Amino acid sequence: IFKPEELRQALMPTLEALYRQDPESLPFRQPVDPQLLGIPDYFDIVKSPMDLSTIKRKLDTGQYQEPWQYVDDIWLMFNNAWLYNRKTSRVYKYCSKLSEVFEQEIDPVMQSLG
Ligand SMILES: COc1ccc(CCc2nc3cc(-c4c(C)noc4C)ccc3n2C[C@H](C)N2CCOCC2)cc1Cl
Repeated sequence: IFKPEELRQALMPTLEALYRQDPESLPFRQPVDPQLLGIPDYFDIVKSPMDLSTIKRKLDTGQYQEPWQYVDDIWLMFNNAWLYNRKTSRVYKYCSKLSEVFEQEIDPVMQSLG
């Protein structure tokens, strides 16, 4: 059993560390808006959109029951970006950089919660 405040206290620093990567987090701070970006097939390819602001809101409002659900949303966000974009693209490279920041910080936190 994990209380929402316990999850917020433990996990919010890991999310904030991603936000503090600038410019790498900028594309991830807002939901992808295909109409703004001229990528009309986006929602045909990415079936379950996710972004940092959604994850933040879910942590803030206690929508995770256990911490691996938070990890799942983080990884879904990255998988969506790696899927839609080419390996040579800026957003793919930024995705990878954020994913490495996450990888390095997440286990000490998960180990403490478990
Ligand atoms: C700072 O990094 C960027 C800045 C601009 C671009 C080109 C445009 C773009 N290309 C974008 C690509 C994505 C994206 C993501 C993330 N996953 O699939 C797609 C597509 C999301 C947003 C994207 N955006 C929008 C950017 C970030 N603006 C948001 C509004 O404020 C100014 C900056 C790309 C990048 Cl990687």
